[PDB]
Amino acid sequence: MDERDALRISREIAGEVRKAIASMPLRERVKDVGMGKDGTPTKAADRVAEDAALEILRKERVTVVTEESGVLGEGDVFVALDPLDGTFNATRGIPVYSVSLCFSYSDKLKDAFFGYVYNLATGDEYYADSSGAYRNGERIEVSDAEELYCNAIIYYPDRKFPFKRMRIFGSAATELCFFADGSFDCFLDIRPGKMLRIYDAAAGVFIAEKAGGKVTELDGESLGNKKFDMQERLNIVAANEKLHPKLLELIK
Amino acid sequence: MDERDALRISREIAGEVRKAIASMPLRERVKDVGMGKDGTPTKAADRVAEDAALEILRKERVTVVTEESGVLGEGDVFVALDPLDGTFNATRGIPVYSVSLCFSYSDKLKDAFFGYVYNLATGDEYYADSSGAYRNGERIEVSDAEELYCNAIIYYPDRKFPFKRMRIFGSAATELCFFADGSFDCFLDIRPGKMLRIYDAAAGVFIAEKAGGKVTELDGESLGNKKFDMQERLNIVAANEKLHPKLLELIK
Ligand SMILES: O=P(O)(OC[C@H](O)CO)OC[C@@H](O)CO
Ligand SMILES: O=P(O)(OC[C@H](O)CO)OC[C@@H](O)CO
Ligand SMILES: O=P(O)(OC[C@H](O)CO)OC[C@@H](O)CO
Ligand SMILES: O=P(O)(OC[C@H](O)CO)OC[C@@H](O)CO
Ligand SMILES: [Mg+2]
Ligand SMILES: [Mg+2]
Ligand SMILES: [Mg+2]
Ligand SMILES: [Mg+2]
Ligand SMILES: [Mg+2]
Ligand SMILES: [Mg+2]
Repeated sequence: MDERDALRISREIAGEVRKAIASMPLRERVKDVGMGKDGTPTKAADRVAEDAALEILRKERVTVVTEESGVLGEGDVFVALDPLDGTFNATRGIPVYSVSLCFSYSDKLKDAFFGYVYNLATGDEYYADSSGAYRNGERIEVSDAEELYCNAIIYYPDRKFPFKRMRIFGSAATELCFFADGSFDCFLDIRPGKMLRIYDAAAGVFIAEKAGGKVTELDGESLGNKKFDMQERLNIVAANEKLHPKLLELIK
Repeated sequence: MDERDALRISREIAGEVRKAIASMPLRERVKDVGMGKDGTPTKAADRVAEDAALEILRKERVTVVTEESGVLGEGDVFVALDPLDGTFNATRGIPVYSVSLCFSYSDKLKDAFFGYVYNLATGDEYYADSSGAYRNGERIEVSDAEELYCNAIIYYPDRKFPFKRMRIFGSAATELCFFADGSFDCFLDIRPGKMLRIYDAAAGVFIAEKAGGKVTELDGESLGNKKFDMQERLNIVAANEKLHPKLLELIK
């Protein structure tokens, strides 16, 4: 498979998922319908999203690792799929939620070759391949902020910080893209419990890196060895080259 | 002037402001074009919104209290106007920003008779009059959550809190309505510097009160005496009757 295919497949999937979610009233969306292989509940919105996505994906030589249904398939290409990220927002009609896809030649993020995050409420399309990072077809790049006094997306603040702004939107996949296009200066998930899962962050990280960002684990450790499995968890410190180590110092 | 008038005026304003912002490219929206009477910079997006609003508003026998142009007019009905709340989200194409109007028979919040908050990105219309609180025409009400382990919007968290989720969206006017329709369980702005301004919160508070919420200042004291002037500042603690005092203890 190549990044050209990944784009088509992803775009095809975005269409069906967007269509499914939009046609579903909020009353329905918010209903708990099952237990997810990930160990959290599967809302109805999660379900109709995943089933739409899977039906397109199965047809490929991939191993899908997805939030509600767990690990599916045998293919040598691994696909980290959050069928619906920001599920909570979508149940309340809050317009920040996305489908997220990260394609990789192995079960490790270091071998990622395509990232896709598509805002299902606005139609904003983020992706990245070897040619760079895009938002609705246009090249993007992170910001050049040098001072800690910046615009931060941070899960979760637990003390007094020096940021200009803090925001928490509820879709890590989308929020990493907000950082990738430079809307925010950094993205931090520093929650002690290590909460982010591979399908939440993979596409977002890849897109953010191609956009020029430095994206690491909690102590600067590279993320290259993170696995496309259900047990994997992540902290993330993401910011441009200059700003990044200043942040690593700050949360120490 | 009556609550039916304010509805019409508000809708007329919403339309013209929605139009002005939509036709403005992000590159233009984000330019600083002046200093607001509020003491924070007026973005181009703020300016085009306010000019659109004032155009309609100053045809009325009102005193307008607005973010960029300050106190205008001389009528006996006071109008707290945030021509554009969530201005930062608007300059990044992040879909959580609104126009906010509160109409009052005196210069005090206790004499409010109409509240209006229109999400300029989604077209979701929140308002409230004597007949209750509405979202796109449908009645709304707050959540019956009883435990501190709930869904919170909190500016800004600075310690370990017991909430289920925390979110910060960047539009206090809109987020007050998220609480009012029960999307979230509580809204807290407990920033020690007292950052919120009259036009940021007035409409939101009214709508939330008309929807069953208890909405107070930091210590539980009534907000009824808060003034429609530029000098006024607020902390907010909003939750349903049960949850509310539990929150009051928590933040001491
Ligand atoms: O069921 P909800 O939508 O909460 C969603 C999360 O449990 C989903 O993982 O409603 C609010 C409370 O969390 C429920 O008691
Ligand atoms: O536990 P959270 O505070 O909130 C969870 C809800 O957003 C579930 O949809 O953070 C986790 C998010 O799911 C990460 O994208
Ligand atoms: O859009 P900004 O200019 O972004 C901050 C940095 O890029 C400036 O150095 O900040 C917004 C205004 O300060 C709000 O009043
Ligand atoms: O973190 P902030 O300083 O706080 C904003 C509050 O006044 C709520 O509307 O964000 C500032 C931006 O100017 C916003 O558009
Ligand atoms: Mg998800
Ligand atoms: Mg997720
Ligand atoms: Mg989920
Ligand atoms: Mg404003
Ligand atoms: Mg404001
Ligand atoms: Mg402003």
